[PDB]
Amino acid sequence: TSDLIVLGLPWKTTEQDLKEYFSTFGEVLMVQVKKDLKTGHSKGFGFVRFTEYETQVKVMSQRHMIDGRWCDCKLPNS
DNA sequence: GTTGAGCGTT
Repeated sequence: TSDLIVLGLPWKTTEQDLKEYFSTFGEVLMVQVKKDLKTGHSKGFGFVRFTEYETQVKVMSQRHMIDGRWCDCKLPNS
């Protein structure tokens, strides 16, 4: 019921990858990877919204090895 | 063709 920000994302990681990964925990409403609009190069972080809340809690309780690097899913500021 | 803590153009 709330967006989770994802930190530590590898540079090459794309939206659908993040989606693909996070889907293994449950249904994913949306996903975002923040990039420079001019180059498309990832800024290293993203966002994700889950349908179920229990799926959201689970994802925060642990770190995430995404494309070779440990990533953190935290509640965002503002 | 580069980097590595952070906080979201629509």
